[PDB]
Amino acid sequence: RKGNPISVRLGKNRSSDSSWFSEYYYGKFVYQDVNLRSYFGSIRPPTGFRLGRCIILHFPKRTFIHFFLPRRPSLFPFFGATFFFLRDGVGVYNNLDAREQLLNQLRVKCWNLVLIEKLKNLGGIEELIKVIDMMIEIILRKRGIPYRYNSYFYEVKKMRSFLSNRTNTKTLIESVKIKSVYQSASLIAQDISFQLKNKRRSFHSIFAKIVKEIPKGVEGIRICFSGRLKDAAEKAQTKCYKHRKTSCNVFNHKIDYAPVEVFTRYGILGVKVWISYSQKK
RNA sequence: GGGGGGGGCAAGUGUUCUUCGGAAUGACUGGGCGUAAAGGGCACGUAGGCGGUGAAUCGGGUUGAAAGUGAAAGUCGCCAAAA
RNA sequence: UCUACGAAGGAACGCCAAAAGCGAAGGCAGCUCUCUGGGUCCCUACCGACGCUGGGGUGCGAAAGCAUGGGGAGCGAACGGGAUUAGAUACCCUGGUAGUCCAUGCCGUAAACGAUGAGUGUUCGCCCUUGGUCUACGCAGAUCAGGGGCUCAGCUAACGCGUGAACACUCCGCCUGGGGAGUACGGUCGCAAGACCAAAACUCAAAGGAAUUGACGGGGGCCUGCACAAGCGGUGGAGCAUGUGGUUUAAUUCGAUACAACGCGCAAAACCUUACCAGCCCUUGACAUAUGAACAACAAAACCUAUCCUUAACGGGAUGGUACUCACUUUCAUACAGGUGCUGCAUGGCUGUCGUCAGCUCGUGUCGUGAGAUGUUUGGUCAAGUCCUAUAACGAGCGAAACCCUCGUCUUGUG
RNA sequence: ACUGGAGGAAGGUGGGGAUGACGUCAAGUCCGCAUGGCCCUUAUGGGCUGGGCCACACACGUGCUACAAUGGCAAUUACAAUGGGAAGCAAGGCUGUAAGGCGGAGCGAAUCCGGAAAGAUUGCCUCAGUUCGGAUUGUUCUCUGCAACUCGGGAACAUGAAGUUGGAAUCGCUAGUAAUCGCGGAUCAGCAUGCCGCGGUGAAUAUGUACCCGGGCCCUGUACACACCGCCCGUCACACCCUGGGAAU
Repeated sequence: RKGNPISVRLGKNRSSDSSWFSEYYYGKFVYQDVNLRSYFGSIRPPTGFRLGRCIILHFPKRTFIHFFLPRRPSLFPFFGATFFFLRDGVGVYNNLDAREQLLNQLRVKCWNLVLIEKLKNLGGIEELIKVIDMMIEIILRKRGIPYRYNSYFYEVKKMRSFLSNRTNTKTLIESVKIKSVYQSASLIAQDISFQLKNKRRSFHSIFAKIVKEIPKGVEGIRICFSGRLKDAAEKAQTKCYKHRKTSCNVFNHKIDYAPVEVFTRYGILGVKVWISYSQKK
């Protein structure tokens, strides 16, 4: 009785997130999918600050990953000619330019050290060049302590290290700014599960913010709560709000649903969100 | 119930007793009695209450005026001293 | 029994007939006659304000009851049996006296109920209708007394009345929470039964009226489901397998409990699974962070591929070898880790459930002082609040349908 | 809208699934997971073996087997579908009465693997407690595992409980369904009378709302609102309290 809207719509509406196939490894691909969905959540979400849908793809030694982030509040066996053709186009910290600036002012910021140990050393050195390039390169790798490079989030490099090391495959991680924030359902759930965490907030104010900002062509929003409500602390009960088009017995209706559970030390409260998308726009 | 904190009053506070008000909750001012408590089983009739007109008279009630009295203290208005 | 005629009696009065009529009220009817109360109509004559109500008082006052004397058909308390039931003083049957009836007396009470004191004046109408009166010219129009509906307004907490429960009036009786209680005491009246005046102690925060929703009903009023009906086969009897109810120790682990638990978690108990029971031990623990007193290694130690030995097993004891980290997991010590420990009457999630039932509702509008009513209350259709029709609602959401897949027929395309 | 009729392979939701409102029942489970609160912190914690979860005077539930001759058995022959297979499915040959054993063509699987059972042909039976019926019930054995006395299947052969349609009741079903026929997975070394799926064969009956039953409507009545398994009256037994009559005073 009363299924959710996932198990019906995979036939027509939705494409399941991943896309691949195995015969012997399926048993170790369903897990490399589920645990990684567990990951991408609980990654500096304090507040919201960070969310996601994370459509993934697996190829034979290639793995595509595409997050979805809202706004912050010759010889042919040179196959490099088609690999970096596609594993490059980010622009996330195209360190070419800031590295260029560091290259420019590097001469000064090092040559001014290299004259109590500059001229004396030049005397002893041009008396006694590659081995001098050794007492030269000692200071290039001194700047582990002071360092002025940057990145919006090179955490992409960070994870393309972690997982490619522990899985042994060529990987690609991108993030795309989902502009119209939380038109999805997992996003809305992740959101209101933050305001319900400290400090406390109003249900009616949450729904007022919702009807304030979100109704931009979304067909309807049906939202339920549950838990030890405010505030008799006994007899946990339910309440739910509705809107124009709130249907699930009708097919061909992308209506995404993902509950969540956050607490108040008085037991736990849990919300559910059943949005409905205007189809055929 | 205990710790802390705060409100109300203040050389006074709180409980009980005591009487009025709220209490139109005995209703003259200020009610009800069909279904809510309350119209008698019904009438008769005694006092008793109350109850047509116009004309006349009297002046008991009625009413207008004066004095006596309605102790002083009290209530109250003012005034002044008193703190 | 019946069937025709008779006789005896008693008792009530069929139809008319009547929300009709008469009475002050209780009441009153087969008929005829004597006597007799009150009434209304009527030119109107007189008469003259003599009226209205009415404390204590006075009569009347159904039924049952009492007294004395009649009568006793039928009915029928009490009682008898047939019954009926777990039981039956009952309801059901058959008997059946007192009683019903008449004569006179006694009580003096009834839901004596329009549950509405009595009287006077003023009030929009319509419909009637009992009996009077005036006027009649196709026929009624008018006017009085009443009896009965329906209404304008007015009032009412609500229903409702409107011959008032309206607008006002005078008089009478009474009420002041429920219970205790119309009880005790007491005074009168009665042959008795009893009647009439009639409290309080004590006790509670309620007792209650009308109306709304909802449920309910061995009540109507439809309509429907292997529910029943037409069926066909099964558990219940025997033997086994499984599960639970039980009782048995050391355990017979635990949760499930009408449809909606019990071949259920279980999609799989040798040990393991396993919480349960005994031995066997461990306790910063198998596991996690920080924790530095530590120990020192710039490679020790540990630690681990393999050999040996003991432990019912865990281990453990070696014993090589491999193997290294300036971090040692390596050490004890800590803060702790942990608990299939308790709690679903704290919860989330999940599920069963009514039920694939067709019913749930919302927004404005109205109506209701209000709770709430309307939309979904009409005639039909549907498997459906599916639909049309009607409509003070107009609409929307949820639900249903169709969307989905599948099979079935066929079309094409890769083969 | 209904009734037919047409075509059509399908006629009026063609059949099946899927999909399951408000909400109700403090329904279920803190023993899956998560979680509040409360307790133990050499213990209710961790691990090891043993032993227990499998018993039994006992009732109840679900499933299986049949009492037969529409049949039990032996030899002949006919027809599936799903599916499953690398801790794997394994043809053939050889070996064992057989269960088992030796080894292996192919197959990670439209290609390799898999005697369908009913049914049908003949014969035996000839109506028995039986050649129907098989629990209990002996010896040999064997599969796994390190390990089969309490505590997994499997084969040989002998024994052969009750059972002759099973009370009252009560349950399941309206056409590929009932009933039976097997076949195939599932968890898993060892395993199904259980569960999930697949196909063989295959009807009874449609009187329809009279009835009991169940549900809805709406129309009435209610003292019910924990909503009839509701409220609720009265005697008696019980405690405390108050009060009346009452001889005599």
